[PDB]
Amino acid sequence: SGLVPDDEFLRGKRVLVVDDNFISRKVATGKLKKMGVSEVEQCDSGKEALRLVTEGLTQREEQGSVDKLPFDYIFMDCQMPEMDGYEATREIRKVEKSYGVRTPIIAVSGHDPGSEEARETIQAGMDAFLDKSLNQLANVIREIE
Ligand SMILES: [Mg+2]
Repeated sequence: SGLVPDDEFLRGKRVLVVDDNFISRKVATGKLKKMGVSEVEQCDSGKEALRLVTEGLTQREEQGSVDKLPFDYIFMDCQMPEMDGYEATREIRKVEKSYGVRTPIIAVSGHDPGSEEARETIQAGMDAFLDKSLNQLANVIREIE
């Protein structure tokens, strides 16, 4: 848990889980479901998250959707081959400019960040940081809200 400078807890929410590890992804997904999340989407890479976010935002804009964000929260694995979570977050924030929106993006890591990673968390534009146990998932969301 930290911010970056029960079975209905997330009812009504739509979440994207982005993780290169299939078991991690399945574990994040099930924890979110046990919180009453209405919709979890999963993908296995930074480039796929970017695609799903860029399409979802264009769609809702074109349709004049009441909700403009395709996902209420994104859980973004930090270390991934090719496009890591910092780079994906960064590009999503570039894409969101045109729309005047901002999706809550939560960095997920199996260790505490070092100073280089910490610097990246902020420059990428992440809102928060969580350990992969997801023990603090709810406090962080309360904190972001
Ligand atoms: Mg990883």
